[PDB]
Amino acid sequence: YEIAPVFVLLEYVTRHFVHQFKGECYFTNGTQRIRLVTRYIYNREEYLRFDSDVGEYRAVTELGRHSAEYYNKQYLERTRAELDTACRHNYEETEVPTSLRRLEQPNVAISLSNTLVCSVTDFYPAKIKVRWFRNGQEETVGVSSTQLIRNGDWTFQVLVMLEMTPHQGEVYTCHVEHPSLKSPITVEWS
Amino acid sequence: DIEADHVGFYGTTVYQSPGDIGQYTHEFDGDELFYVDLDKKKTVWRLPEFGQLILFEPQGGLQNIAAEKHNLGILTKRSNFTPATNEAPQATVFPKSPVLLGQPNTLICFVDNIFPPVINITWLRNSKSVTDGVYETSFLVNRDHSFHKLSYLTFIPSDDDIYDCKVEHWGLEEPVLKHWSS
Repeated sequence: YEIAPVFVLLEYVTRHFVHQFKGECYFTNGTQRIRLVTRYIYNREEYLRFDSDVGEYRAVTELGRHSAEYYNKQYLERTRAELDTACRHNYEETEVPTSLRRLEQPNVAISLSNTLVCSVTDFYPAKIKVRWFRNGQEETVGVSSTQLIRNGDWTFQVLVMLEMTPHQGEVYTCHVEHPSLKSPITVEWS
Repeated sequence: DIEADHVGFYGTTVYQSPGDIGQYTHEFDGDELFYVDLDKKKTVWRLPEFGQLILFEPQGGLQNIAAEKHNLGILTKRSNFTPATNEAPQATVFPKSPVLLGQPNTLICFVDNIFPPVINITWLRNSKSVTDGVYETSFLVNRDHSFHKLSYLTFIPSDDDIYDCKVEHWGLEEPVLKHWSS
């Protein structure tokens, strides 16, 4: 149940200044395929990197030339292992029971800007399907949508627009599908 | 960028000087899981629920920060002391949910292209400072190594009321004001 960190390794000892360390674990089909990447950055320049796909430290720029040699002679072992003790462990023992089970049902509302706006908000995860309908018939034109929007609070939102002429008696419907939903959500407008 | 079904950011550390400013966070699929409060020496989860099952020993974050403090001095020299270039932040304001008069909503201020990671994000209501009921995420890493940050303002919609997201940063001649209206 404990989260392992990806460790920053010490460099050999030889106006604002910035340095960054990035530990990245990529997953595809569970833990079937895992990939670790470690980036060492000075200001905004990545000069040193470790990549599972390679298996060793490589200099990304002239600035990391010798850093690569040092980390390879000093940490190859400790580093390669993080693929399991960090990536595999964190995924299987901490993300599975939390983030990978989080489900937020979207809220759906239609408003009129002429243009109709279907607001699909506060859902999680990102996978979502939204389609417009006029009298039970799907709208094949005049449909635009904003990019998927990350609220930064673990919920997403997306606005789906529909250009139209509010001809009397017409019935518009916003169809929304999401893993959190038992059944699709449909909001109507007249 | 690389393709995968999921992506975890572990060990994410940032350190800079002068000022001894450091940060340690973890993210999953692009969202902050927690950051280690260097002062209090504690793990602060983005959402209450979080640290109820899984656990993170702050000790780790402090280690990486220290290691990064070590690395900064070396690389700084190595570069013959090349300073960081101040970027200009880009801010955008948008509501969390559809706006309805008298119904609790939240304005989100998204700030991107932040570098270095030092910044002042504040809110104004009818050009009057607002400090209560304001939340701010940690500095979140970008693929280009700059950062983005988000501030939140819980409010009650009402016509005419004017809201502003004020951003201040060394890479800004004059502070920026992003306005939003009911």
